[PDB]
Amino acid sequence: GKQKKTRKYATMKRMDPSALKEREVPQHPSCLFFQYNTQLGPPYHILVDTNFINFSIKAKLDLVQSMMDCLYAKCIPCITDCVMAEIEKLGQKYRVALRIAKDPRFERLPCTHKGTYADDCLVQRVTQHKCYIVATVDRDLKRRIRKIPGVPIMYISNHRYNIERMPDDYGAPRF
Amino acid sequence: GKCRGLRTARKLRSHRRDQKWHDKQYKKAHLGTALKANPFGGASHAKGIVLEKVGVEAKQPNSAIRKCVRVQLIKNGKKITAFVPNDGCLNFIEENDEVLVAGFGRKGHAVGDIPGVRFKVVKVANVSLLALYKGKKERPR
Amino acid sequence: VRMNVLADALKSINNAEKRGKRQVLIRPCSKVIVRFLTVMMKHGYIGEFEIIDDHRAGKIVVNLTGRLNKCGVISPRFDVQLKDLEKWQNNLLPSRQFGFIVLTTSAGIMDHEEARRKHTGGKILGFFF
Amino acid sequence: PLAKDLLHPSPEEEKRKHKKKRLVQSPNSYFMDVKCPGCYKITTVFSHAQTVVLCVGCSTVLCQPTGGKARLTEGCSFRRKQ
Amino acid sequence: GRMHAPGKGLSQSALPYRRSVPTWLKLTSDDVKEQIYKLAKKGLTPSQIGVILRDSHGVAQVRFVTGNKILRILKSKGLAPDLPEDLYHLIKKAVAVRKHLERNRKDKDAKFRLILIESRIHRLARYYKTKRVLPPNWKYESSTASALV
RNA sequence: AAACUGCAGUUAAAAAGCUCGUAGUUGGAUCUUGGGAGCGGGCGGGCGGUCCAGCCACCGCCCGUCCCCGCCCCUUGCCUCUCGGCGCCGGCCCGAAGCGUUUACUUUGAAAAAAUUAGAGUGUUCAAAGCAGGCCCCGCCUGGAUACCGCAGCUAGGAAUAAUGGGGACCGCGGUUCUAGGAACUGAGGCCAUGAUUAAGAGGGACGGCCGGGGGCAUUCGUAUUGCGCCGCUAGAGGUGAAAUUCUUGGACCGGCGCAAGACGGACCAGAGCGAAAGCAUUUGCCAAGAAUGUUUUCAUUAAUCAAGAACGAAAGUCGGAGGUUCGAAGACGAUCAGAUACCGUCGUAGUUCCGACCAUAAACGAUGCCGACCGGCGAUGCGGCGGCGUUAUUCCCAUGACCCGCCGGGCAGCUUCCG
Ligand SMILES: [Mg+2]
Ligand SMILES: [Mg+2]
Ligand SMILES: [Mg+2]
Ligand SMILES: [Mg+2]
Ligand SMILES: [Mg+2]
Ligand SMILES: [Mg+2]
Ligand SMILES: [Mg+2]
Ligand SMILES: [Mg+2]
Ligand SMILES: [Mg+2]
Ligand SMILES: [Mg+2]
Ligand SMILES: [Mg+2]
Ligand SMILES: [Mg+2]
Ligand SMILES: [Mg+2]
Ligand SMILES: [Mg+2]
Ligand SMILES: [Mg+2]
Ligand SMILES: [Mg+2]
Ligand SMILES: [Mg+2]
Ligand SMILES: [Zn+2]
Ligand SMILES: [Zn+2]
Repeated sequence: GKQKKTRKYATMKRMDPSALKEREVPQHPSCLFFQYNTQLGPPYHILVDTNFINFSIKAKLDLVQSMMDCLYAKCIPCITDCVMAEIEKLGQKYRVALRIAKDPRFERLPCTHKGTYADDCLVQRVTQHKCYIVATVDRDLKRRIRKIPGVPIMYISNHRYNIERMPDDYGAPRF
Repeated sequence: GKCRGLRTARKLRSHRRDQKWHDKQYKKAHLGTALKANPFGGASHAKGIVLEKVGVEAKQPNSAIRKCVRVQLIKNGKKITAFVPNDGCLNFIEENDEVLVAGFGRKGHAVGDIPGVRFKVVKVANVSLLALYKGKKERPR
Repeated sequence: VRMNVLADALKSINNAEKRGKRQVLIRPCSKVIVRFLTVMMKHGYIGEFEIIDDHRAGKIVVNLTGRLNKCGVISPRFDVQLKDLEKWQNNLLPSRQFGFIVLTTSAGIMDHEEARRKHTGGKILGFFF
Repeated sequence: PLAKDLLHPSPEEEKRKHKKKRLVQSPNSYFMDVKCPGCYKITTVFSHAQTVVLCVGCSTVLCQPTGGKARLTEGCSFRRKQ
Repeated sequence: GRMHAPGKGLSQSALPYRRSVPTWLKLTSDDVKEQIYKLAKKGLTPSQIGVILRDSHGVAQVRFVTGNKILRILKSKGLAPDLPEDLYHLIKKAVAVRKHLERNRKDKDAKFRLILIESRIHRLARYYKTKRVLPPNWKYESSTASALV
């Protein structure tokens, strides 16, 4: 369809000594013990990407239940305004994903950005706070997150959820 | 499409049998066609006679050429080329000696290793080469 | 030839749903079809409908609300025990907050949640969400 | 497309559609009273007759079957019934 | 569509919604029955009898007037056909084609049509045996078919 | 099994020439959810009576009950089995004491070795293990456990779903009483018939008028080509890039007239029509078949897809007969320029034609299984039907048409498109 054609078109276009010395050097976060995140706690806040929701529907996986199976802990999925906007732009064909996203257990958090691009918004939140887990199946987004220290990545492998850089994985699939 | 009837178990069972035989891994495993495919004839190691040392006879001081030897397998009489692990283990090995040979190079070939050689020498006179090199054992005659 | 009148009724409602129709005509009618449509209407998925009485198997005109995502039939009608009910929910229903599985049990035709309350199993008819 | 009410078709819409495709089926044929010429006896004749209809009084040919409708002889008069 | 022919058509009869006898019909149930008995003795099939009553006597449906079907009325009086009407006509057609085919060996088309007719005979005969209209030994034979009808 | 469901089949590996058709698989809608008649009691509304105005007094009518609650009654039948008959000629009739659906499914209950596994208790100094209750100068602390256990066979609760089941608007005979020919009782025979509803925008059959290069047999016409006979005239004709083999003064070629043989069916001829496909074109006659349309005719599920099996299958080719104009693989002759410019000419074997037997293959194409349902507009086109302001012909027979406009079906094809 031309929805497919417009999508591939969009993705193609996507790619003196007296003066005081001043410089912005952000401080290393105190939460991290080298590469280990100590303040990441058993209540996990997980930032869900838009394509993560759709592939969970294809794999017949409930969102909250499958995350609990992976971690054996209480998990709080989080939805940004950027991600919610992209689901709405998909249309009536993706109405099932839209209903799932508006779930009272989910955490609805605001964002005041310029633009709707949700990969940029999710990277910015990761840089600021270091308390989230990122759940996505997008490959280039996962490459960007891997450059940021102390942030685990949740993804779908076979018909189960999997986690990437988390020491307290416990009930996670083996290879 | 395939039949999706309630009383179709026999039809479904025949389809799955045919699909199994099209798997080349399934046919090879059940017919035993490739049990003796490897150069060792199904074994993990082999015994051979040291013929002569190609690397030493040539005068190139490469140290990658120098540790190549020719041996003849006792089981089937084939002639192969193997690596000696280190220069100076050649001194422990003489011609017409009996050695144990294992495979080498499934993972790959390192920098400074000659491609196309897929064997290495592990023991001589049933003594490991590292033990002889470290001075923990002596070669019986 | 036509072998499942319930399958044809659900497909035509599904296709009229996609195309933005306000009314759909389904024929032939059946009491299984009427009972299935009643279950969907109690949960707010279709709305009121009319049964036209010709002297040969009937017709139904259904009003549409635009709230239906997917309605379908399960063929053949598998026997479902109470222990198997949870497995069928996960395979057919995307969410645990909406959508229903329609069963024909010895106590009648009901949704799968009502069947669990009455402690009865039966045969699966279809689903809608 | 045009918006039509499936539950309430207009009279012009139903008389135009095929007889099997209406909401409730109805034939397009009818019965008529024909008055014979020469003797004025009345005979009931089907509109789409497939046989030659003779007047009972005098055995005069009243109609001859065709593909769609029976053609009536010259000089007879007819009325629709019911 | 057709069981053998590729074409699919929609030409058929459409019965009215109303099942009541019209007021202008002056014949009684008993009067219609004696007409059926008279025409059957003349050698007319039940399909042809219903056609005659519709065209001339204004009887749109015998079933609505008398409460019984034409074949059921004839069976009760004792005028039952030896063979079912649809089966009887199919056997008659096969005899005519076979008689034509014995004088024309080169008519490949007639040979092909004969196979199709015999297939419908086998399907129809199998159904009638299950309903016990025919004995469970009745068989259709080319030489026997001429004596059958 | 490391990284209830395999992924695909126009152009990328692939759906096989066509139809019929067996086993297997799958099958439209509805019913089997009884009928009656009178008396009561509650409930509401009004009237009256008796007592001497009545919560502190008893009686009696009437109307109604969204509609409750009692009380009684019909539910037909059948002869497969069994038990019977004081009944008639082995057969038949009768009462029954006989029979008057079954199963799948689902939810229970019994009966079903331990060990292992899950799980409860317990400081082996911890742990891997092991074990299978303790207290008192009856009684307390607790419960040293418990759960699972495919299918099939037993058991009993259940409304759905799906299998299964589901008389003559006739004839001759007798017997008993009561009456002046009548009536009322009653008794056995013979034929035919024995069935849930409807009538599917499921299927079959019949009927009506049409329609088509659909098929088979016979018949017939048309030029052309070839051969032959005769007549006129006189040197060439043929063929090629150029020529040459070949034919010609005993007349070639060309012109005229006539005769014979074998093939072929131009123009009209359309992206029109017909057939399962391969395929199908002169007139007329005959034989059988068919699509669609029309139908207030008939049957009543008779259906779909299909390994096995069967019929057909361009061209070429094989076997046996009959013919042989044209064309023509092969072969023999004559030549062989241009040139990446590249296969000619004369004669012409088998064949090409017909009648029988084989052979079963094609880019045998939409490089694209079948059946059913659903899912946009706009005009033309072929056939059938319906309605119509007007033009145009007319009906001994033969025939009732030609054009224009609106509508309805099934076809052959197009122009445009939303979502997918
Ligand atoms: Mg994105
Ligand atoms: Mg028809
Ligand atoms: Mg059914
Ligand atoms: Mg039970
Ligand atoms: Mg019908
Ligand atoms: Mg014709
Ligand atoms: Mg024709
Ligand atoms: Mg001459
Ligand atoms: Mg001449
Ligand atoms: Mg011609
Ligand atoms: Mg041929
Ligand atoms: Mg030939
Ligand atoms: Mg020959
Ligand atoms: Mg072709
Ligand atoms: Mg093909
Ligand atoms: Mg046509
Ligand atoms: Mg027309
Ligand atoms: Zn944002
Ligand atoms: Zn008359």
